[PDB]
Amino acid sequence: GIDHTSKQHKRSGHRTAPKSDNVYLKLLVKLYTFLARRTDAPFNKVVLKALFLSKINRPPVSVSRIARALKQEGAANKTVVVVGTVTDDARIFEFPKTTVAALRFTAGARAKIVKAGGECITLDQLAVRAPKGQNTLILRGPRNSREAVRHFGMGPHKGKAPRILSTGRKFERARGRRRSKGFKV
Amino acid sequence: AKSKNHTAHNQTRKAHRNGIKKPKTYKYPSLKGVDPKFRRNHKHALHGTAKALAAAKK
Amino acid sequence: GKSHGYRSRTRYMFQRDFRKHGAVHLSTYLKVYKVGDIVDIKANGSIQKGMPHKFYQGKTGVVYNVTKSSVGVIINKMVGNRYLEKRLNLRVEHIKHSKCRQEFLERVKANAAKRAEAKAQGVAVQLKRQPAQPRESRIVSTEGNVPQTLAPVPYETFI
Amino acid sequence: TVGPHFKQANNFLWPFKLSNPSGGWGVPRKFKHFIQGGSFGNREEFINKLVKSMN
Amino acid sequence: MAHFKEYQVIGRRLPTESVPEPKLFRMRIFASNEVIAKSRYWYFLQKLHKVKKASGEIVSINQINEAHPTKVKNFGVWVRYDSRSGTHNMYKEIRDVSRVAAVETLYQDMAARHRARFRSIHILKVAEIEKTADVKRQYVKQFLTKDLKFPLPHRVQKSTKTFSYKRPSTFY
Amino acid sequence: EAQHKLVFVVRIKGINKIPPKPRKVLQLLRLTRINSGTFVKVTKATLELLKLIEPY
RNA sequence: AAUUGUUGAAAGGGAAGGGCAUUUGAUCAGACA
RNA sequence: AAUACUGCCAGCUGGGACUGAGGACUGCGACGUAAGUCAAGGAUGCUGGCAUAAUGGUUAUAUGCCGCCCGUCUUGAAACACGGACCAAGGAGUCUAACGUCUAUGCGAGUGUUUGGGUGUAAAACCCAUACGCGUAAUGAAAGUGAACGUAGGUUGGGGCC
RNA sequence: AAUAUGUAAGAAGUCCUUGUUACUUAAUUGAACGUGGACAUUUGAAUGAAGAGCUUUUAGUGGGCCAUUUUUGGUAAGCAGAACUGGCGAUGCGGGAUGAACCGAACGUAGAGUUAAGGUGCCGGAAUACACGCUCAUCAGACACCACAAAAGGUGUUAGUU
RNA sequence: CCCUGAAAAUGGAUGGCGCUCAAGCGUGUUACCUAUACUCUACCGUCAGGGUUGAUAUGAUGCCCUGACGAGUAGGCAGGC
RNA sequence: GAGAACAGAAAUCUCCAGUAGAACAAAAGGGUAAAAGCCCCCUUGAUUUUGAUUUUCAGUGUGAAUACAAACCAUGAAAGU
RNA sequence: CAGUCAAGCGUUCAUAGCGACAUUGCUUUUUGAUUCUUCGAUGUCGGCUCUUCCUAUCAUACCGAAGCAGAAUUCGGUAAG
RNA sequence: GGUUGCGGCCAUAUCUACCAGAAAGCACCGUUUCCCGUCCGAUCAACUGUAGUUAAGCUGGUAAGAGCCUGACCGAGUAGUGUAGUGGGUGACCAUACGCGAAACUCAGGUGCUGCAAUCU
Ligand SMILES: [Mg+2]
Ligand SMILES: [Mg+2]
Ligand SMILES: [Mg+2]
Ligand SMILES: [Mg+2]
Ligand SMILES: [Mg+2]
Ligand SMILES: [Mg+2]
Ligand SMILES: [Mg+2]
Ligand SMILES: [Mg+2]
Ligand SMILES: [Mg+2]
Ligand SMILES: [Mg+2]
Ligand SMILES: [Mg+2]
Ligand SMILES: [Mg+2]
Ligand SMILES: [Mg+2]
Ligand SMILES: [Mg+2]
Ligand SMILES: [Mg+2]
Ligand SMILES: [Mg+2]
Ligand SMILES: [Mg+2]
Ligand SMILES: [Mg+2]
Ligand SMILES: [Mg+2]
Ligand SMILES: [Mg+2]
Ligand SMILES: [Mg+2]
Ligand SMILES: [Mg+2]
Ligand SMILES: [Mg+2]
Ligand SMILES: [Mg+2]
Ligand SMILES: [Mg+2]
Ligand SMILES: [Mg+2]
Ligand SMILES: [Mg+2]
Ligand SMILES: [Mg+2]
Ligand SMILES: [Mg+2]
Ligand SMILES: [Mg+2]
Ligand SMILES: [Mg+2]
Ligand SMILES: [Mg+2]
Ligand SMILES: [Mg+2]
Ligand SMILES: [Mg+2]
Ligand SMILES: [Mg+2]
Ligand SMILES: [Mg+2]
Ligand SMILES: [Mg+2]
Ligand SMILES: [Mg+2]
Ligand SMILES: [Mg+2]
Ligand SMILES: [Mg+2]
Ligand SMILES: [Mg+2]
Ligand SMILES: [Mg+2]
Ligand SMILES: [Mg+2]
Ligand SMILES: [Mg+2]
Ligand SMILES: [Mg+2]
Ligand SMILES: [Mg+2]
Ligand SMILES: [Mg+2]
Ligand SMILES: [Mg+2]
Ligand SMILES: [Mg+2]
Ligand SMILES: [Mg+2]
Ligand SMILES: [Mg+2]
Ligand SMILES: [Mg+2]
Ligand SMILES: [Mg+2]
Ligand SMILES: [Mg+2]
Ligand SMILES: [Mg+2]
Ligand SMILES: [Mg+2]
Ligand SMILES: [Mg+2]
Ligand SMILES: [Mg+2]
Ligand SMILES: [Mg+2]
Ligand SMILES: [Mg+2]
Ligand SMILES: [Mg+2]
Ligand SMILES: [Mg+2]
Ligand SMILES: [Mg+2]
Ligand SMILES: [Mg+2]
Ligand SMILES: [Mg+2]
Ligand SMILES: [Mg+2]
Ligand SMILES: [Mg+2]
Ligand SMILES: [Mg+2]
Ligand SMILES: [Mg+2]
Ligand SMILES: [Mg+2]
Ligand SMILES: [Mg+2]
Ligand SMILES: [Mg+2]
Ligand SMILES: [Mg+2]
Ligand SMILES: [Mg+2]
Ligand SMILES: [Mg+2]
Ligand SMILES: [Mg+2]
Ligand SMILES: [Mg+2]
Ligand SMILES: [Mg+2]
Ligand SMILES: [Mg+2]
Ligand SMILES: [Mg+2]
Ligand SMILES: [Mg+2]
Ligand SMILES: [Mg+2]
Ligand SMILES: [Mg+2]
Ligand SMILES: [Mg+2]
Ligand SMILES: [Mg+2]
Ligand SMILES: [Mg+2]
Ligand SMILES: [Mg+2]
Ligand SMILES: [Mg+2]
Ligand SMILES: [Mg+2]
Ligand SMILES: [Mg+2]
Ligand SMILES: [Mg+2]
Ligand SMILES: [Mg+2]
Ligand SMILES: [Mg+2]
Ligand SMILES: [Mg+2]
Ligand SMILES: [Mg+2]
Ligand SMILES: [Mg+2]
Ligand SMILES: [Mg+2]
Ligand SMILES: [Mg+2]
Ligand SMILES: [Mg+2]
Ligand SMILES: [Mg+2]
Ligand SMILES: [Mg+2]
Ligand SMILES: [Mg+2]
Ligand SMILES: [Mg+2]
Ligand SMILES: [Mg+2]
Ligand SMILES: [Mg+2]
Ligand SMILES: [Mg+2]
Ligand SMILES: [Mg+2]
Ligand SMILES: [Mg+2]
Ligand SMILES: [Mg+2]
Ligand SMILES: [Mg+2]
Ligand SMILES: [Mg+2]
Ligand SMILES: [Mg+2]
Ligand SMILES: [Mg+2]
Ligand SMILES: [Mg+2]
Ligand SMILES: [Mg+2]
Ligand SMILES: [Mg+2]
Ligand SMILES: [Mg+2]
Ligand SMILES: [Mg+2]
Ligand SMILES: [Mg+2]
Ligand SMILES: [Mg+2]
Ligand SMILES: [Mg+2]
Ligand SMILES: [Mg+2]
Ligand SMILES: [Mg+2]
Ligand SMILES: [Mg+2]
Ligand SMILES: [Mg+2]
Ligand SMILES: [Mg+2]
Ligand SMILES: [Mg+2]
Ligand SMILES: [Mg+2]
Ligand SMILES: [Mg+2]
Ligand SMILES: [Mg+2]
Ligand SMILES: [Mg+2]
Ligand SMILES: [Mg+2]
Ligand SMILES: [Mg+2]
Ligand SMILES: [Mg+2]
Ligand SMILES: [Mg+2]
Ligand SMILES: [Mg+2]
Ligand SMILES: [Mg+2]
Ligand SMILES: [Mg+2]
Ligand SMILES: [Mg+2]
Ligand SMILES: [Mg+2]
Ligand SMILES: [Mg+2]
Ligand SMILES: [Mg+2]
Ligand SMILES: [Mg+2]
Ligand SMILES: [Mg+2]
Ligand SMILES: [Mg+2]
Ligand SMILES: [Mg+2]
Ligand SMILES: [Mg+2]
Ligand SMILES: [Mg+2]
Ligand SMILES: [Mg+2]
Ligand SMILES: [Mg+2]
Ligand SMILES: [Mg+2]
Ligand SMILES: [Mg+2]
Ligand SMILES: [Mg+2]
Ligand SMILES: [Mg+2]
Ligand SMILES: [Mg+2]
Ligand SMILES: [Mg+2]
Ligand SMILES: [Mg+2]
Ligand SMILES: [Mg+2]
Ligand SMILES: [Mg+2]
Ligand SMILES: [Mg+2]
Repeated sequence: GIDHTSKQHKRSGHRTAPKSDNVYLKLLVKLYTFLARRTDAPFNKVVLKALFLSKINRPPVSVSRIARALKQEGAANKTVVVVGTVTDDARIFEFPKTTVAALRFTAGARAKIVKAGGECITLDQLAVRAPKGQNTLILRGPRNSREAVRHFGMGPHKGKAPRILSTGRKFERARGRRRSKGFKV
Repeated sequence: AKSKNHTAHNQTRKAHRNGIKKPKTYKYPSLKGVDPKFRRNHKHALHGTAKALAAAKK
Repeated sequence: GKSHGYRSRTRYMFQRDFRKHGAVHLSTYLKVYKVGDIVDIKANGSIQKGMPHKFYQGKTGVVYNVTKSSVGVIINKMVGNRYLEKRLNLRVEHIKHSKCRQEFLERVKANAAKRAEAKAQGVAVQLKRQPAQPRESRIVSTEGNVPQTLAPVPYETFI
Repeated sequence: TVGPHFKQANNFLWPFKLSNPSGGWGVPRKFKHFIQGGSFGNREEFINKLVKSMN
Repeated sequence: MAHFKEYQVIGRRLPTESVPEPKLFRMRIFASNEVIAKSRYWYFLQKLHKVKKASGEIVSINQINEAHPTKVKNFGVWVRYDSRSGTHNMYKEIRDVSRVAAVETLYQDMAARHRARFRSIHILKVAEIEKTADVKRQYVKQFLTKDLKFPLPHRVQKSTKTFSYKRPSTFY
Repeated sequence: EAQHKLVFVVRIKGINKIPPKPRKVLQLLRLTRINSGTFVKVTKATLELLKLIEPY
């Protein structure tokens, strides 16, 4: 037998196909698994994976986050790709041109994207336009804006938000939280 | 009802599963507990050389 | 019950070396430390203030803060199955410059030389350290040196 | 020859996989030194005959 | 410990800047192969000099073939060994035909009569006894008397099948 | 002669009941199973390794 | 079903039953073409 | 001179055993002046026997070797520890309220039709106004105050893209 | 001392130029953070790398026992308590007749071969093999862990010493 | 090496029979026996690395090449009945 | 140790030697000689505000401690403390 | 319960019979120490009965020794018929 | 080279007995009006640098000196120790295998090095 140096029969631990069961999603995967095996172009491997990602690892790219990304230097004509839904944002008053490839655009978002004299491309029209993904700008949403990550890593001096079901005084704001009731965190 | 008292049998075995992580190194470490007077000035002196480099792309 | 205080067990650990007690000699307060110096911790029996804990004795670490009488050293402390970072507020009598790094520097300044002096010559350099290689071929001569036959010797007592 | 590239030339070779020696071991008990009539440690020039029986 | 060969071995205190050409000492080891022989050489040198293998080097290891291997000799042998109660020197006399064939039976005799294994003997000296009557020990002197002869009675024959139809002789 | 510059090592002892340190060197020499066997370049910084695992 | 009578075959020198394998007895599939 | 011993040959050669995976071609070679040939990326050629209980499967028995009673609790059970004579049939992590991580789906700065009304082929499906709930503000015991110096900053790694 | 143990072996490196400040100097002095510039994989030891990093949530467990070495109390204990490692537990296989922990070796289903520990009179596969000695017991002796023997004696015999 | 020192309770244990120039003790030399280990092959399953939507027939969680690994209580998960 | 009326083994005075063989509340172990010991002088920093840090650690708490920051003070010629 | 050395006891004389100081053992009908087995249970003193075994033999058989004249005793061997 | 003020390392500088020290420097040394402190102008303070001295301080040399320092195949590859065995032994303990390796001991050699600044036949 063998002094094993590594845990045998290990599973790789990366998704290998979306866990979702959407026919259309799985078609997109066939588009891109093909594209990615036969194109030697980065952007096809990144997109392929990201299509496998769960809702939590697909935070919404907002429309204003997109707006901003174009203001990067020399970026204003690239076509932005959001593997996941894209949300509207009344907080920008203006919004530029460009062309947004995305899994979904909300009602509000394509409105503003089109209203600005723009285009909303589903992920497979982007394939045709940019087989090597030429001239793309991939955005990710923010993954740790999630509520849950607040409560992760809780413990003393981590300043990390109780799992608590009402709040207010009377709700975990005395002993062990203040110098004058026992101690502090 | 006396019972074993203490031991350390089988605790380097366990230590070396997930195996004593190396300490993790960060360029730009924390200033935690560095001289409060040093920091006051340094904050002002960082604010200065900042300014001097926006004035440098004018 | 058992005893377990801050200085316990440190009997000889904190003692003074032989015929070396009394005040400490002034170079100890002359040496200058700035952030990033490597230091060797060794408590001084005679300076009770700002004394390292017995644990960090013989442990090296790096100064992260410099202050009127003291350096701030961080030291990596493997507790459990990990290492934590501890910052230690030592006094100058208890710290010292680690020569651990000298050999590096005396070899990097030297690794500059050999590099320039050879590049400006016509390449070929090789300046990586190599372990001790086995010995080569040799002829050990016999002239003025005939071999001297030895034997084992019987069993004596002498007492 | 242990030439300039012996590290990558050597590690390229997947660790060898010998049989138990054909003749047998010639010792009676193996886990003593070679000098002490067992099988382990450096036996030098003789590591061969051993190997050419395990191959 | 095995079937023995004699080896001269030669080593010398690894040279230094201020002592190149150190001095060279030889032993004659009685061993089975050359790897044991050098082991013994260092075993014994560190019993006389400030050396170890770590700091010296073998200069030459050479087998020594018996000079007249069809000349029966009378060998005196000098030994030091450890018993279960202390250590002691000895002297025996072995009649055989090469220094090495004698060292073989020595280690056997030492083992059978004095339960001493290889690890506890030291071969102080082996020497060809020139003139007879310097042969001290009796179990040897028996074989040096003139026109010596002797029968081999009650001779016993190695039967090659399980059953026999005769009934043996021991005649001779 | 020149001291030998290259060594060949074959693992003799089986897999189990082996102490932590040499049990490590056996790995770094890729000798993780009985009767397999690798070459090793002879230098002090491995000669010590070689030492550390003679019983096996 | 436990348990029972009959009948039939078979084994049984201080339990019975099981594993690997084969002899022998009984019984059976497939496969030729 | 020989021999022994130790070592090497990409020197010849006999007997014996187990395997025969693969299924067009494709590779690296080898022999030939050449045509072709080959043992070169896994067995083919020739000859015979039965076409059946011959081979094979099941089963009873016998023979070689091996085989302690299972369940449990225990450092340790075949235990001189407990339950268990045998059979059948019942026989043990549920449902609910309120929650954590995770995942799927919908919609998204909002989201939730189902208290209710409308309506129906009537406990279904279909539809819906007003609120409400959670979210979109925080922080202080409270009175209270309340998120752009700046391309929503600077630095250092960052996939991807240019 | 041995064994054990802290740090270091570069790009987060090195060298020149000279910017910021409210700290700090007698002092543009220094400290700290910087802009501009010079040198690439022999870029600074060896061996390995079926990659490395990272997060969230949850089971069982929280009676332990043995072996070598170190080691405390006890005359001791198959006793009670520590240290390091290896084990048993949770693990079958081969050896130790027998046996949780010893030796060997760790298990997918098979075939051929070679072995380990241990063995080869017969039981029992395998030399009533070879070679030198020793031993004769009117309670011989016979293989680690292991299933116990001591001081003291012998003109049994053996080989040695002065 | 052997003997004496050497006394317990059912009858009994170098495992048994038995063995005495041993089948005993020390030591040496070879040959030989056989584990679920080692080497080679086959098959199963696991993990991994690659190849392959081009229609006009049948599976794209599919097909094809390749390598390595396989002990297991409490316990996790998976895929199935 | 060698010296001085009563004065004795021990009262007080002097000189020499003296690495600490003393003392520092307390157990013990460290530590300390122009001191950390003894005699003196001036004192309240045994103070105010709130963080970091070490040991114990879960890297909670409590206890104790270190080094800064910001006050107001003590001492001293001063560096300082 | 049994030894070894033998200073001594024994008129004399170490060992007929004993034996200090020391030291080596054995036994498991003492008593301790331990808590491995049994707490969904091994009926728990003594006697009665009756069997068998051990020997560290009290008697009986045959012996060696004696500080055995005889008689009595004593130490010892083979001995549990 | 000397000396002095300030030093660094802190006995190769220390301890004991002698001896030598030119020049300048240090010293001892003279006084008590004044600041200042003492039971005591001894120490501490002031004034003189005049009135005296190399006695001592101080510097250096001596010694089969003590101490301290350095070294060596001096002891010693010893003691201890990491690793190995189904090694030996009733045990107590002990050989051997691959490595690491003391302390004492004994002999030799040594007896302050040196920085800043002023000064000196
Ligand atoms: Mg995902
Ligand atoms: Mg994200
Ligand atoms: Mg929020
Ligand atoms: Mg959460
Ligand atoms: Mg709250
Ligand atoms: Mg705190
Ligand atoms: Mg209890
Ligand atoms: Mg207990
Ligand atoms: Mg416990
Ligand atoms: Mg205590
Ligand atoms: Mg202590
Ligand atoms: Mg002192
Ligand atoms: Mg204090
Ligand atoms: Mg064979
Ligand atoms: Mg052969
Ligand atoms: Mg063999
Ligand atoms: Mg054996
Ligand atoms: Mg072979
Ligand atoms: Mg040897
Ligand atoms: Mg030696
Ligand atoms: Mg010896
Ligand atoms: Mg024969
Ligand atoms: Mg290697
Ligand atoms: Mg190496
Ligand atoms: Mg070696
Ligand atoms: Mg019967
Ligand atoms: Mg047909
Ligand atoms: Mg030959
Ligand atoms: Mg050949
Ligand atoms: Mg075929
Ligand atoms: Mg085929
Ligand atoms: Mg040709
Ligand atoms: Mg061909
Ligand atoms: Mg048929
Ligand atoms: Mg048939
Ligand atoms: Mg048929
Ligand atoms: Mg047939
Ligand atoms: Mg037929
Ligand atoms: Mg039947
Ligand atoms: Mg059957
Ligand atoms: Mg059986
Ligand atoms: Mg059962
Ligand atoms: Mg129990
Ligand atoms: Mg048990
Ligand atoms: Mg059971
Ligand atoms: Mg029982
Ligand atoms: Mg129970
Ligand atoms: Mg029952
Ligand atoms: Mg049922
Ligand atoms: Mg139930
Ligand atoms: Mg879940
Ligand atoms: Mg969704
Ligand atoms: Mg809203
Ligand atoms: Mg409804
Ligand atoms: Mg109704
Ligand atoms: Mg309607
Ligand atoms: Mg309404
Ligand atoms: Mg609402
Ligand atoms: Mg909220
Ligand atoms: Mg707020
Ligand atoms: Mg407040
Ligand atoms: Mg107000
Ligand atoms: Mg502002
Ligand atoms: Mg403002
Ligand atoms: Mg910066
Ligand atoms: Mg040592
Ligand atoms: Mg290390
Ligand atoms: Mg400026
Ligand atoms: Mg630059
Ligand atoms: Mg490296
Ligand atoms: Mg590598
Ligand atoms: Mg990899
Ligand atoms: Mg858990
Ligand atoms: Mg838990
Ligand atoms: Mg508990
Ligand atoms: Mg728990
Ligand atoms: Mg429990
Ligand atoms: Mg011990
Ligand atoms: Mg115990
Ligand atoms: Mg073990
Ligand atoms: Mg384990
Ligand atoms: Mg258990
Ligand atoms: Mg286990
Ligand atoms: Mg096991
Ligand atoms: Mg077995
Ligand atoms: Mg075995
Ligand atoms: Mg073994
Ligand atoms: Mg039998
Ligand atoms: Mg047989
Ligand atoms: Mg008997
Ligand atoms: Mg007897
Ligand atoms: Mg008996
Ligand atoms: Mg017998
Ligand atoms: Mg033994
Ligand atoms: Mg046994
Ligand atoms: Mg005795
Ligand atoms: Mg004896
Ligand atoms: Mg004798
Ligand atoms: Mg003798
Ligand atoms: Mg014998
Ligand atoms: Mg019985
Ligand atoms: Mg016996
Ligand atoms: Mg036998
Ligand atoms: Mg026998
Ligand atoms: Mg024998
Ligand atoms: Mg042979
Ligand atoms: Mg043979
Ligand atoms: Mg096996
Ligand atoms: Mg198999
Ligand atoms: Mg695929
Ligand atoms: Mg499994
Ligand atoms: Mg299944
Ligand atoms: Mg089903
Ligand atoms: Mg008086
Ligand atoms: Mg008190
Ligand atoms: Mg004290
Ligand atoms: Mg002072
Ligand atoms: Mg007083
Ligand atoms: Mg207070
Ligand atoms: Mg804490
Ligand atoms: Mg915590
Ligand atoms: Mg903690
Ligand atoms: Mg912790
Ligand atoms: Mg608490
Ligand atoms: Mg404290
Ligand atoms: Mg006695
Ligand atoms: Mg006596
Ligand atoms: Mg007498
Ligand atoms: Mg007498
Ligand atoms: Mg008398
Ligand atoms: Mg006597
Ligand atoms: Mg006993
Ligand atoms: Mg007993
Ligand atoms: Mg009794
Ligand atoms: Mg119990
Ligand atoms: Mg009991
Ligand atoms: Mg019971
Ligand atoms: Mg009962
Ligand atoms: Mg009972
Ligand atoms: Mg009963
Ligand atoms: Mg009862
Ligand atoms: Mg008499
Ligand atoms: Mg009478
Ligand atoms: Mg009478
Ligand atoms: Mg008698
Ligand atoms: Mg009777
Ligand atoms: Mg009887
Ligand atoms: Mg003068
Ligand atoms: Mg004065
Ligand atoms: Mg003078
Ligand atoms: Mg003079
Ligand atoms: Mg002076
Ligand atoms: Mg001297
Ligand atoms: Mg020794
Ligand atoms: Mg050792
Ligand atoms: Mg072992
Ligand atoms: Mg042993
Ligand atoms: Mg003893
Ligand atoms: Mg050694
Ligand atoms: Mg000496």
